[PDB]
Amino acid sequence: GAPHEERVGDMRIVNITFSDINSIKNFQPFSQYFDFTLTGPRYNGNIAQFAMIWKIKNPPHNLLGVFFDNNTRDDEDDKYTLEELKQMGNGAKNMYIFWQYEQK
Amino acid sequence: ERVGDMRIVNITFSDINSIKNFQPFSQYFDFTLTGPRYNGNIAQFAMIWKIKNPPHNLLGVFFDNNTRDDEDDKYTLEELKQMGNGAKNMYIFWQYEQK
Amino acid sequence: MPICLVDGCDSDFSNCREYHKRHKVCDVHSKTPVVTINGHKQRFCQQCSRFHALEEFDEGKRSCR
Amino acid sequence: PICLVDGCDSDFSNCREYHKRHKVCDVHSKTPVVTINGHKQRFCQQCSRFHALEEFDEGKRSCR
Ligand SMILES: [Zn+2]
Ligand SMILES: [Zn+2]
Ligand SMILES: [Zn+2]
Ligand SMILES: [Zn+2]
Repeated sequence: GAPHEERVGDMRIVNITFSDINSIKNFQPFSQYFDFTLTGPRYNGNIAQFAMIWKIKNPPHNLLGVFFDNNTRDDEDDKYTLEELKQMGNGAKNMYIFWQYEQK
Repeated sequence: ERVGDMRIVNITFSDINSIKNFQPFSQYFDFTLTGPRYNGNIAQFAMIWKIKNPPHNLLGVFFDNNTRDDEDDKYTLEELKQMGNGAKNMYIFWQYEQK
Repeated sequence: MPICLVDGCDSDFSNCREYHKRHKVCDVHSKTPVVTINGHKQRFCQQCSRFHALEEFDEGKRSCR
Repeated sequence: PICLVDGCDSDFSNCREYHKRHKVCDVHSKTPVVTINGHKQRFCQQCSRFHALEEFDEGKRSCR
């Protein structure tokens, strides 16, 4: 990982930025976990194709999704915020957070 | 995160080709150059000055305003954080990795 | 082909995602502690995204031991 | 392509697209006094253009 990257316990937090959601469709090896038919950013409760389906609560407007690279966690819509999810790696060594770029 | 009135913005990308769809950054990059570069000014293709001893996966540095000393292999990334010279944002571009 | 393997489940997959279609279980039965497939008691393991017999799970666990 | 400076003996072999696009070679982009068509100029760092030498104060890389 990079010098500035946040860690929670032994889990690295990786914030990756895209021009928009359609760029992620070409991003292997992560595109296989997204579900591009869904509205609103999702996180995965487990590891499987299309597993990023659980609605993140009160998400930042440019957040596009969250992928934990291992282990399981409670799997519910509109229950966990992004900051709370950072505490729920439950053994994942990397938490990938996907963002839409915005100027300010 | 901040040096004076300048915000340090680390941005991580899926790959270098992705930067081409990023504006305003794409007009300042020169994708034919080897090794990460910083700009001494604001102009097309202005990111040309070789950063010294760059860290793994650093792709470049873009200062969003003003001018600074402009030399190859003279300033490390940490030194450049002190060289905003009035820029409000220093953008630091990184290649993501799986650790 | 959206299908749920659970005996008698006539789910329309209205509330289900591609995840559920790919793994042959509707949203309800992916979390039910006990389901029946062809007369056999199973549970849809969260870790594996597969059905297992109940004896592969410890007391009240979403995933096999 | 070429450098606007009088009699410039530079190939753009060792120059970047930035230099080529702004018609100045790497050396003359920082030279404090150059001549174009016989007139004293300096390549402004801020503007990335030549200006008359009179538009600069002493050693400044950029115009006033
Ligand atoms: Zn069912
Ligand atoms: Zn299992
Ligand atoms: Zn020249
Ligand atoms: Zn000027």
